[PDB]
Amino acid sequence: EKVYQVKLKVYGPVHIGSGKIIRKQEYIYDRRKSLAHIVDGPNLVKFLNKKGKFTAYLQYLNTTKERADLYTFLRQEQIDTNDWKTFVLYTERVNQGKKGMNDLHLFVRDGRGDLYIPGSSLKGALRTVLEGAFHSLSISDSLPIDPKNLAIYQKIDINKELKPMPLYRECVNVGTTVEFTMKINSDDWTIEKIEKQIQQAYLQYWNKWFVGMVTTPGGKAFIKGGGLPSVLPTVLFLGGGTGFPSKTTHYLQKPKEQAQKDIFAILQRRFRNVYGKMATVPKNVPMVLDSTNKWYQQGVCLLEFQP
Amino acid sequence: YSKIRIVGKIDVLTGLHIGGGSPVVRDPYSRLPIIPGSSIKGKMRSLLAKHIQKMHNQDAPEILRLFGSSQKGAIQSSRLQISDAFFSKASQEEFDLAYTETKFENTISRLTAVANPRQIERVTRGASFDFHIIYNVENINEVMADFENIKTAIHLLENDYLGGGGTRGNGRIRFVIDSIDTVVGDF
Amino acid sequence: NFARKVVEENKRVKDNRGRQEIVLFNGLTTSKLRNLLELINHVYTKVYNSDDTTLSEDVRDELEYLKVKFAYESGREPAVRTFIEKTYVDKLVDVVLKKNTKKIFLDYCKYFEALVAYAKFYR
Amino acid sequence: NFARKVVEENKRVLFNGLTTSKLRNLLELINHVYTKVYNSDDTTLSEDVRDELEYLKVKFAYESGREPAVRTFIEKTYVDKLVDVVLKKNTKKIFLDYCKYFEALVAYAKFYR
RNA sequence: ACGAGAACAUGCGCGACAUUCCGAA
Repeated sequence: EKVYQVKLKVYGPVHIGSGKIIRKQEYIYDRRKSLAHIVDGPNLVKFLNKKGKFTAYLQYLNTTKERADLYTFLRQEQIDTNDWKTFVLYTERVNQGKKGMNDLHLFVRDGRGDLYIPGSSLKGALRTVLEGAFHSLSISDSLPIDPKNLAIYQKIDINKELKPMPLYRECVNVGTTVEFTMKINSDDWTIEKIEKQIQQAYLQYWNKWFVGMVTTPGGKAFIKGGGLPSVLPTVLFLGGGTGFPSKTTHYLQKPKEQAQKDIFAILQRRFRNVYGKMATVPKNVPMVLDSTNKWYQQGVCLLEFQP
Repeated sequence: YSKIRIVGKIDVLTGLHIGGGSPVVRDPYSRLPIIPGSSIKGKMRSLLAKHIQKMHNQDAPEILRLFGSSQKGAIQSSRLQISDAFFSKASQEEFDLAYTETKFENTISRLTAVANPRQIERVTRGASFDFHIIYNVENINEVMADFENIKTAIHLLENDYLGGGGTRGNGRIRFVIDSIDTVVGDF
Repeated sequence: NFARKVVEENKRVKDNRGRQEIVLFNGLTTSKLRNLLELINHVYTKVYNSDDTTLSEDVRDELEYLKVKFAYESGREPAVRTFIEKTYVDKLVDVVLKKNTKKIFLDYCKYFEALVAYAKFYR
Repeated sequence: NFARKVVEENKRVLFNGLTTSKLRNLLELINHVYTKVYNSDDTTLSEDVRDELEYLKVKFAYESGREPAVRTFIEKTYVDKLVDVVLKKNTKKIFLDYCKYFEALVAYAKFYR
């Protein structure tokens, strides 16, 4: 059996959905320094009962049911920040492109409390990028990531022009490396063959779709900001919000100038209220696309293999 | 005829999942997840057979010698008895953090790209199960070789998964052997 | 149980564009309630593991978080708020806290499960 | 009897596609409550047995909601109404008769497969 | 002063042997 150690370098913010979403109640959002400290409910309730303010919290929630921010409540009560750091689970950085924290999708994490990315996401991405019963190619989960690195990145849509969205996806900070152990047999899947397939698929996905963004001024601004690293070469887009065209078997299967039309039809089917109204095929299909000045793209990850 | 007992720990490195009739297998008395001895024995037997047929009773002679054979006219008693691995009390106290967690998989289709979300209950990583195995010395001379095979199987089980969908990051385990002593006999 | 009448009152029928959806409320989605359902699932699994005749203090803290989540869900959608008003889940969690016993908590959990089961059946 | 008649009427696939795997949960609950009643020697169903029968009724409702075949089985066989009758009469003989009716129902359903 | 009187249907014997609730996302 061929065992390979796989290094994933998250050159871009990547957010894997954990199946749950939390509003401002579950975390404190400092707006002056723009930092989000994720907290758990029972410790917050215990501290509030200790200070005799749980009923005040209930009344505040009753008055601000739609928008109840824990940071604003703590500021109103003027209780010690040492207690804030005592009852909090862990702190994280906030990056916005424009705004308060309203609806955060949490990142997938294990039961203990550490964060990681599942191997099922890697399996699905690899299968959907290879096409265009996977029993031999077995992928395990990733090693835990340091919690301080994890942050909340903004989701920005570039319709020939960048525009941040109110939705927040709890992505992973750049420069973080995660590890995988993957077992393959030489009979069915070849490491060189699969990595060459991945890089070739990323290359054609770049040239038939991302070139259209490059020609438009929004893609030029994104390139000027450094969204695409110079290495971008095995590249994956594992997290959510990267976009439909990334690692699409339908793109690969159909020839250019025809695959884009089919992708446009698929997008019309999926988004009837947005893409369904659109009827003409643009130059690029689809047309949609940190505190540091350097820009990054959603889900960009670099692949390293060591057999 | 000597009974040698191998007692140790199986610590899960990923989400352990055995699909009890997506729930996981639990002991009714303690309501804690367990690793059935049948699952472990089947995994080791399959891995060792792959390392070394329609009826599943043909295999290779070492496999029937170790894990038993119901062959017509060649019924061989199983020298390996793999018992249910129960949730460790030390690991339970360490968690006392739920023992099991639910993982969500969108399972998006290819052509229509329509998600069909599903939930799978898997034991959290770092949990431990106390495992107990019995080896019966049917022939004194072969025991060494048998144990060699056993070691190989263990190695394979450490490189492979145990239960659930292991190709997606489930069932990865690690074996820590505490003691191997001849409980019955003079071996 | 007596949840039959509550679910019957809470059950409505929606129609639009020739499609007839049998859902109690517009916002009564299985996941929106399922968040609190899984919170109660964690609570009662902890209760099962503890196997104690009295409601544990840590269970009480997760339960207070459950009340916080109840107010959260009432704020999130008017449908969940009206469902909670009809079912009076707050009164049941209050009695569970006050009498502080495993049997009462189990009865309340069974009643809430009956509510969700009748809601699913009437769908 | 009545079970034979209802199973024959729903035979065409029985009860819109009902199998034993669909019913196994209800069968397990029913036989558990049956054994608990069997161990006790009383003409009236005890309070915990009454609560377990209420739980069995809500399990019937949950299984009807989950599956259409189970739902039409419950509707045609009057099993929930029979559970209500057993609760109202609170007699061990009536509960044993209901258990025998359910067992005959399952036996005939397996027979016509 | 009963076709009667004495006479264990009883001794030995594992419902047991092989079987991953798994592939797929």
